[PDB]
Amino acid sequence: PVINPNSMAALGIEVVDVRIKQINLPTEVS
Amino acid sequence: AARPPEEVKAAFDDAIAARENEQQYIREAEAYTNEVQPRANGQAQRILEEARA
Repeated sequence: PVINPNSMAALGIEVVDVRIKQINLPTEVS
Repeated sequence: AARPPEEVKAAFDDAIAARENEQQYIREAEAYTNEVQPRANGQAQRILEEARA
């Protein structure tokens, strides 16, 4: 049941979902 | 973040644009081929008909 110090579990935070909204290019490449 | 300086960032963007332009040149070459060949076919038919006449 060890909790790594660099984990968010070491803090009181739990991440439930991570999503990417949009992926764009620099104006020159576009 | 380990981004390079802005001055060389311009060159990086130019390199990517160069890749895209490299693709575009070949696309335009194929366009030229597909345009030119039918005109040759038409001229061939025209001269054949002129010979018949």
